[PDB]
Amino acid sequence: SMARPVSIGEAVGIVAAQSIGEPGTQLTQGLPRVIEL
Amino acid sequence: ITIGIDDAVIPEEKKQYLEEADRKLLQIEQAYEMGFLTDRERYDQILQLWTETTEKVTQAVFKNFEENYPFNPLYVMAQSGARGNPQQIRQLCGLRGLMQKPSGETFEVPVRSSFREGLTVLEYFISSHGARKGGADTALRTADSGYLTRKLVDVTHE
Amino acid sequence: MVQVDGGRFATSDLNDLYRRLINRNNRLKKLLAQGAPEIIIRNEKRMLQEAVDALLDNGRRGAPVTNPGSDRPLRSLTDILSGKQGRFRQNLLGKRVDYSGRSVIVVGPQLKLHQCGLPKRMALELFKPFLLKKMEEKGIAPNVKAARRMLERQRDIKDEVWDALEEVIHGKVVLLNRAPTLHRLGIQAFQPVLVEGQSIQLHPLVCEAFNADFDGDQMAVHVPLSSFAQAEARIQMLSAHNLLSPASGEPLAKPSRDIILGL
Amino acid sequence: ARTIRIPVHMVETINKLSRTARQLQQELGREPTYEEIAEAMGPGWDAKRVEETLKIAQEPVSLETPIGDEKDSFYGDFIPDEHLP
Amino acid sequence: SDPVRQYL
Amino acid sequence: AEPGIDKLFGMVDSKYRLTVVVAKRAQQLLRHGFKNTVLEPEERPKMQTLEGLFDDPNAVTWAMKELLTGRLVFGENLVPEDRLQKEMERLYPV
Amino acid sequence: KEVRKVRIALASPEKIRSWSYGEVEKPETINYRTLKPERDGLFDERIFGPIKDYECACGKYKRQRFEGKVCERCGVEVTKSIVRRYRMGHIELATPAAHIWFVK
Amino acid sequence: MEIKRFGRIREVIPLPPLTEIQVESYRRALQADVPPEKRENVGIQAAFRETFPIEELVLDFLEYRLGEPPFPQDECREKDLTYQAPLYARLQLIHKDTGLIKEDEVFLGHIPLMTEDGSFIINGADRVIVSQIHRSPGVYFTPDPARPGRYIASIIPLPKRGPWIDLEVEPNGVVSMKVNKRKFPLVLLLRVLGYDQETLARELGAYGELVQGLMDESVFAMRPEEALIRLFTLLRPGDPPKRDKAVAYVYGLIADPRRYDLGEAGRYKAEEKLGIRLSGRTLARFEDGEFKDEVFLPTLRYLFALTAGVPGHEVDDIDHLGNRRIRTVGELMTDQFRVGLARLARGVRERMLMGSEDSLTPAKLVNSRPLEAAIREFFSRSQLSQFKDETNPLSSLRHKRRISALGPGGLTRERAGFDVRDVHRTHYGRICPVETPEGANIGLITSLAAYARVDELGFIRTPYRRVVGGVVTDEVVYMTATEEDRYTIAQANTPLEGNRIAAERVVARRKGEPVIVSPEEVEFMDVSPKQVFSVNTNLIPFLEHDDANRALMGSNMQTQAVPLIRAQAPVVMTGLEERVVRDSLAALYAEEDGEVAKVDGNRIVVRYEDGRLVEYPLRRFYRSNQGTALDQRPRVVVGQRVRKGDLLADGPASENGFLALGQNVLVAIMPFDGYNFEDAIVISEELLKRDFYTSIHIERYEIEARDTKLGPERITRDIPHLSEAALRDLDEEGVVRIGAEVKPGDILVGRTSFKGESEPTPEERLLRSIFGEKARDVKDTSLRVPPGEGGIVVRTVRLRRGDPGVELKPGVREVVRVYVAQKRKLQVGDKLANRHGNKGVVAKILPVEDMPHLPDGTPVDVILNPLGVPSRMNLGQILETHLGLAGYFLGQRYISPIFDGAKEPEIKELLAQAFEVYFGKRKGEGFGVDKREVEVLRRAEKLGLVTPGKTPEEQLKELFLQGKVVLYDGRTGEPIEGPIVVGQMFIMKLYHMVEDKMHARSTGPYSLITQQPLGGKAQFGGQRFGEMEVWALEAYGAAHTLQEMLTLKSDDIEGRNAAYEAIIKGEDVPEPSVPESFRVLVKELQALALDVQTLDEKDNPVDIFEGLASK
Amino acid sequence: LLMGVTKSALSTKSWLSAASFQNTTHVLTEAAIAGKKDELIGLKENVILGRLIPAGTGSDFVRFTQVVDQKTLKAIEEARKEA
DNA sequence: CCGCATCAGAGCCCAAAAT
DNA sequence: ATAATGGGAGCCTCTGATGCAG
Ligand SMILES: Nc1nc2c(ncn2[C@@H]2O[C@H](COP(=O)(O)OP(=O)(O)OP(=O)(O)O)[C@@H](O)[C@H]2O)c(=O)[nH]1
Ligand SMILES: [Mg+2]
Ligand SMILES: [Mg+2]
Ligand SMILES: [Zn+2]
Repeated sequence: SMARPVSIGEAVGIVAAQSIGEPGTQLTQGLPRVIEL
Repeated sequence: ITIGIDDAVIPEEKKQYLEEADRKLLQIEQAYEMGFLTDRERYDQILQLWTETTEKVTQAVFKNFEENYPFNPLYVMAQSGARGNPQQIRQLCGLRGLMQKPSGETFEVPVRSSFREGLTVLEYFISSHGARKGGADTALRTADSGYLTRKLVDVTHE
Repeated sequence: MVQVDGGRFATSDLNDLYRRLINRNNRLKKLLAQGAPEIIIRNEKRMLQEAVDALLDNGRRGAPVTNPGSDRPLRSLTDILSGKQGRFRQNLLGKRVDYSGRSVIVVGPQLKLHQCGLPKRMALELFKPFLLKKMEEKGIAPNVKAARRMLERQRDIKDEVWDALEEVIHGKVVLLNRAPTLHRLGIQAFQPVLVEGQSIQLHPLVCEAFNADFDGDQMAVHVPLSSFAQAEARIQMLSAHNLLSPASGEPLAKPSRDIILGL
Repeated sequence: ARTIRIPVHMVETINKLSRTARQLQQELGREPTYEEIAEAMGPGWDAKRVEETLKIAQEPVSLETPIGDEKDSFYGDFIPDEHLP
Repeated sequence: SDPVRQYL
Repeated sequence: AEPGIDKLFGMVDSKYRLTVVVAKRAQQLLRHGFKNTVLEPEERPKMQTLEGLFDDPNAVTWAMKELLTGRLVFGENLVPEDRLQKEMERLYPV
Repeated sequence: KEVRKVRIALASPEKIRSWSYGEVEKPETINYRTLKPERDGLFDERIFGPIKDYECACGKYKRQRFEGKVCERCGVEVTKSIVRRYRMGHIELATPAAHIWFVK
Repeated sequence: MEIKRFGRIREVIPLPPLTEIQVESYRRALQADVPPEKRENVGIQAAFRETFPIEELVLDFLEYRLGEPPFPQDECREKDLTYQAPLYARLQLIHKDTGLIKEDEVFLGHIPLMTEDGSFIINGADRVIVSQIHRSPGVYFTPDPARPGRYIASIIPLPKRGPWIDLEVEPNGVVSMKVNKRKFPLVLLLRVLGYDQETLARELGAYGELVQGLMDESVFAMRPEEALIRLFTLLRPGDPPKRDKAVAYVYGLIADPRRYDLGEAGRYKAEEKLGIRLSGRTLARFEDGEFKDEVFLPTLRYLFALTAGVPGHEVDDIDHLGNRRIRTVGELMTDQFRVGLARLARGVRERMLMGSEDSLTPAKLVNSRPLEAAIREFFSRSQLSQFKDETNPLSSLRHKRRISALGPGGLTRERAGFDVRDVHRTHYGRICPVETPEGANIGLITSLAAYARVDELGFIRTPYRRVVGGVVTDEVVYMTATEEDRYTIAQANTPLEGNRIAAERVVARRKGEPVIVSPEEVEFMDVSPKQVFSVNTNLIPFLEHDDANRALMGSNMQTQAVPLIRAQAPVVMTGLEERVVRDSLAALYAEEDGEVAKVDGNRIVVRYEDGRLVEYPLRRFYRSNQGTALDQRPRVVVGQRVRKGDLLADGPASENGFLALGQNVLVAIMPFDGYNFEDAIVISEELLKRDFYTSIHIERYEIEARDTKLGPERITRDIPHLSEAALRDLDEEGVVRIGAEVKPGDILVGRTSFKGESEPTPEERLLRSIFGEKARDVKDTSLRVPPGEGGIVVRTVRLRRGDPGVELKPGVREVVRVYVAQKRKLQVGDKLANRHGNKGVVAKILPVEDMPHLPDGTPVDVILNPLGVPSRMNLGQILETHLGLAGYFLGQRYISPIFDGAKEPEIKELLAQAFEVYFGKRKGEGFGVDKREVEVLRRAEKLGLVTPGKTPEEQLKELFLQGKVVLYDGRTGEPIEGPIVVGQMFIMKLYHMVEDKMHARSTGPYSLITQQPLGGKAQFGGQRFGEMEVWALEAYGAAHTLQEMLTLKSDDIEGRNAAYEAIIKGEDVPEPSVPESFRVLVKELQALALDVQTLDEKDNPVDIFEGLASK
Repeated sequence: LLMGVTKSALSTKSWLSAASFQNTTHVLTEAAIAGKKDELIGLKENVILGRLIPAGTGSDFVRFTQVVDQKTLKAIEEARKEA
């Protein structure tokens, strides 16, 4: 989001999880393939 | 920028493309009742023909816009990315296209009408199955995704 | 065991589960002292186990214990701890909060990217403790207690109180949230601009990150209280400092709809 | 049988009122008033006493009672805590 | 498995 | 955007450390009534009321602005924590 | 001191009793006339604490000058009513019973 | 104005009575107007006949009767009473031992009556019972998913009237039977019916390996009695297999016409499917001492013949609307009635085994408490009994025609998946494909089609016209789905000359599959396009031009239209808006021919031909369930001559008898400076000035004064420590005076309550001593106006105890009700929508001088952004606007039917005629073309809109036929650089209004156990900061903000108290402490006998209870 | 060993994390037998206790950072540079 | 030793919440 | 406080992990 080296302390897993989940809605394999993986 | 009904421009190329599709469709019928092709083969050929005719009419819609009416509102919104995409615009000025049975297999008969021309009650009903199926798909997905995301947060949170 | 409004009593299911247990234990103590046969003592003992079982985890083994003339299984300790409605996922990993509000959102083209429209009536409640202190520092009321008494009746509110509120919120931000919060931008910080009217005004560029429309969406408002919270919000959570997607790295606040159309 | 324990004789009196009203309602083709029950119960009974007896006989209700379709709402959740300042 | 049936 | 936010991110190794420095500085100012500020009378943030111009009450605004000047020193293990408190309350009472 | 760790472990019957402020001997809840808790019942103040802050049940000792005294007449400790959220009771079973979590 | 109707379709029959599914269903169940001897055995009668006689002594049923209601409907609504009739039953006691006969009429309680419009009044609130779709009873055969060449036969009876049966054929070759989830070989049960090896061989055998695979020798080694004991040991282990006990179990489960009920539809479906005729509703009989089979062998016969591939055997599609039936109000209530009757019978058998076998009458033997509770339970807690939707007349009419697959006896919201939610081919003409909820319930709740009716068996039928040869008769046939599949059905719009089919090729359906067919093959024809859609969908003009997903929103939102004081019918209608007002019953009509004698605001008196002077009172400002004002206004004048069925008064949201859900406004389609962004809407201040989109709303407030153990609550004008300013508008008794403006904080009803033992702390005692005022005995509990509410006090109702007609719940002295009304002008945040699914919130109200305007000075009303059209694909609004333009200048309204409508050329003809009025006026008034009109015309020919080389008049008319006009920006005066689409659109103000939704809280009520803020606006709740919100704060790394949410702003008690004190003292908020809901968690784990210990770095315990929990 | 996200989540050292996810009783019974200690390493644990999470302004890297003005650093410094 | 089966676990967020 | 009275009434779908079984 800042297009620059990440700051120590950024809660990165949560950001990873939100990034993967947010598009989930709009997936038409489809989302089942993602879950299979 | 506005939208009137005359802003959905039926391309002249449409009538031509439709006449071409019917002679092709007749040739596939002769090969069925004469036993040249199976029931499986005939249906597969009909869907394929109509897929190509749809694509044909789309390009015609966008060519007619670009060359003869480049500031048309539908065209402008779609091209700039303000709103619209080709498949929605194709349904406004073109044909609606192939619709799906409640199962998953596609109807052989397409909707030749556009929202500007208007559908027939029978065409309208044929289309509803896919509409409903889409809504149910979406409803069960938001739940599946929601659960997925929660699993993901829990595994990476530390 | 609480008396509700009407003088009626409302009570937790645990009390009925304990009462069942207590009775069977007491009867068992009595049957032992009175030297009943082993078949009778055995039935009492097995009933005692089942009563313990319902208290700790009802429905886990055997028929769920129910209140008479209801199909509703009584709510045992396991049910209290676990599930969507359980203690963890309801009161522990998330809570209802003070200093929060909600309204319908409306587009505010005139806003700078870091601003929002906030109904004045909402702002007075959210900052109510701050407004009381400021009403004492200047002079609208003799002390804190009288100031609160004046806001209770809406007609007792004079016009100087609105200017008083403006002084309070200077430089501070509030949090806007629109559910569902799918990624970290479901919440952003804004400097509030007081408005007449009952609607929240949202900046056009952020509608995408929020997936907001004007087809009737509502948003929630939150007030960070401490200097620490306010600092976190203005630096880390401010809309203007988050312009790019943390997912793709691409611009998030970007032209759309009319803006593209005009250019 | 009761979350709030009742003296054995008092339960018996209440049950008498039940039977009585049930008779009274079966002859009258409608619910009796407190006065119709107070008369039917004999001397010592006025309408005021019939009401007080019923107030005592009211059983508490579960805080976990569901409200609505979705099984995601409890009655206890709508009750403020008046004790703590 | 049924406490009444066992007792009967 | 907060004024000169890009330069502020410049001064630190981690964006969250900026927030910590700012927040702590703003608390120092509030407790001591601003009289420990490194700003000068014409640099003081101002707020426009109906009466007229007054000092910006918001200490977080103050703290970021002070930081931009350079007159503040930030780091870890610079001085025992309690000793600072006594020296500041000695220099700038409450 | 500050909390750095949270341990969870099994509780001996001795320890269950180490928590307990009394045995609940009766299924009674509160008295149908007075609406006060029944002695030795699930709400008994002699076990779990006073209903009103620094005030005993029968009202011999009503304020905070005494905190920790246990009234001889009614038996209730004079402390904050908040303790009714904290102090545990216990029931002494005649025959032992298995904890279903460790069975099922 | 003139009304021009388009369309060539002649509809041979009118729409059926729209609430008939409700009215007719309940009338069929009660038969109250039927003389008892003439009652058919159905509904209530059938329920009684089923439960009796009750054997030991025999108590037998004679007949029932229904009394008249104790109180009328208005009275019931007033007093929070149920509208109901007393039910009595004549019973005769017989003695099988003696000969004794005592007969008496016992009172069974009350039964709720349905009103004229098809709804109920239950405890003062109006309610609707929603019909339930479910699987029809019968015998079905579906393919077995596991084995691709085998099948399962399922025998399904009416719900709760028997078990589900499965006839799977196991891999070993023997045919297995599944009952109550337990399996055994079916041959054993066959032996119990008295079947022999010969019968199975001779009947079936034709199937070489299958009939022989069922044969098991060990079972035959025993007569029918021995085989029965053998099976019983399989089903009930540990129960002694006593011969009378085994018979009892098997009889009650299979043959008992009391414990096992196939439907009446089940009987027909079974008889029709298996080609047999059933003597009753049971799977078997007990006759001449043994069991005699009815169903089982034919079901086995059909299964084996199917496995082989014998002609005439098919699998059944379970979503076909022939195998799916509707359970209407009568049936739903009657099922619950049957339950209550069976419980009462339990009491009878138990009372006939106690107190003396002689001195008993029927009145002492019967306790009606179980029956009343079952009926009261259904009508107040069923999930088919819903709060009436009466936002506007269409709301309730639609509510009554809704169909739910949910509820008691149907899917759960979790227990449901695609096959059921789909739109089935058989839905055509029966269930609307459009009107369904969006979201989780999609496809489960639907709406009855307009021409559909439910037959006596519970199947939906739809009308078609017979076609013989090529001639279309006028005879209409209502068909079930199975019967429809037999014929070839032509479309309703297929060309006709006279009564003759005029086309060489017609568009038809055979089993839903579209096919082109010659007129010789045409057996039937659709009655109308209307028959395919619900009532709401049928109200959308130009529906053939709208994408379905948006059409759905159009339907659903008409339900939400708020009644407007100025409400008007749309300028473009479909022709159904007349029928809806009439069937809704909101509007008032004349009984016979006559003359109007009197016309008032409160009443209308009519003198008919009969001479009778019928007086019709009008309902004025009544508050509906949703708080919209139901109010009727007089439409006739003194002396007006009326015929039979002519309109007398308009209901709410009706204008001269046509449905008015909104207003007709002049709209311009164009972006406006970003106030149009993402569906928001810009409106002219002129709308408020002329009170368009203004609606009346009433909220009801209630308070009880009750007896307490501390003394009586009293409703009084004397309230401690309040100034006279604070009481001015209160009457003598403490009630606010009628006709006062009340605002938030104001007292509605004054009330005092006796102070608890909190009898003032010594701190308050010393203060009170200083001012020399005794602390009062009572405290101020007065009812006040909630934040954000208020209006004008229009009514007060006061009910005490000891006043005629009133007794409150025990302990309650008196109840006071205050009705407060408000006139709501449209404002920023209120929500608008049209019939095509364009919906949006009001983002800007411009003064008239900023509004874009026509050259002749008329400003537009609403400015809608065109960006909503192309992605949404709802074009009816565009054609609606154009025809709306013509009608604006020609002064006309239109009826354009769905799918047979106004078409493009015809709209063009009308638009030209309009231009003459818009322009010819100008040329005669002495004005020529404007300078700016030329500038726009320049830009228009660059767009290819007008043909180059024509006069300005010719070019403007060319644009006007495209529905575009020249528009001047009111800010600049300069024209819009292009011609803009402008016309009249029908737009409604929906029920979602900011005034209701705006909410905020600093601190407030907390929950008992958790000490977290309560929820919801009515409780002054806090917002829920949930699991996902915490993630957001976490990803930002805002630790102190998050911690505030977790402590000071919620259940950290020391912290939240301390933080408030700091803000009011101007200090900063303190560092938080342990949240109280964590302490709750710790103690809860201790209650589970688990030791939870907080430890320091030295692994020593930390006490978070600060010594309070340790002895 | 490769395990999916759900099982992986249930296996974390922190018993407060696992029991608040899913399989609450199972997680809690195995934890209680073991006499398990949650070290409060991750986010969910601290969220439940209402602590300052170990990220952002709560990370130990930035948590202890000090601010002092030059007008005070030199003032404090001169008095202490002596005996 | 390998399959089957049986049981027990999960199944989006917020607001309304018309009792 | 004493005729005699003797065995009960009742009802979706996915994936994953543990115990009997050719
Ligand atoms: N989880 C959840 N979210 C919902 C639900 N209903 C509505 N939403 C929200 O509503 C929004 C719908 O946005 P849309 O108008 O369809 O956005 P779009 O993709 O631009 O559609 P168009 O405006 O036609 O282009 C979603 O982004 C969701 O955040 C629901 O039932 N569950
Ligand atoms: Mg939206
Ligand atoms: Mg959108
Ligand atoms: Zn005492």
